[PDB]
Amino acid sequence: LLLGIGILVLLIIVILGVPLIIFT
Repeated sequence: LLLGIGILVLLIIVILGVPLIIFT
């Protein structure tokens, strides 16, 4: 189902947050 594929996109956003700590 395409909706199932969409869930994976949210995980991509989470990896972006990790480098945020370095800026912090």
